[PDB]
Amino acid sequence: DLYSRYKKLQQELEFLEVQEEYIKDEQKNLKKEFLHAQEEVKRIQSIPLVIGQFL
Amino acid sequence: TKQYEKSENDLKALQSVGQIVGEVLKQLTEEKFIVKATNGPRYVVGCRRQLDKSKLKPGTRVALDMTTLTIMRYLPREVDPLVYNMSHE
Repeated sequence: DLYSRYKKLQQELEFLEVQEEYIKDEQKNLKKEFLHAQEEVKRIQSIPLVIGQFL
Repeated sequence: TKQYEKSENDLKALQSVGQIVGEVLKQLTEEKFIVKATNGPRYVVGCRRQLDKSKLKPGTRVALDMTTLTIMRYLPREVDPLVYNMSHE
């Protein structure tokens, strides 16, 4: 019975071990997607522009 | 004979809309110029690739494009009444 759970418990161990590359690969993509989102806000509005007075 | 068709081809050039004149003020950078139309609004706009170094100027009258508002070619001035003052003798 104790070896039973001993063969059960490494599942979520290894299931969270593959969950390591899960986030790490996901977060770096989204990081590059967030860096791509930095080009977005810097793209807007590009040209042209009009002068205005701050109040 | 064919000079009439030449004037017809000139009408194809007449299809081009006229641009809007403006007075430059100064420049923030090479990519940002401050121009002010005769109507009074000021515009910070980009410029196109066909212009030259003589466009910059210290606040010389220029013409602005109808869309990008970029300067194409600068016209020196225009005056209607001048000719009536030319004829005094």
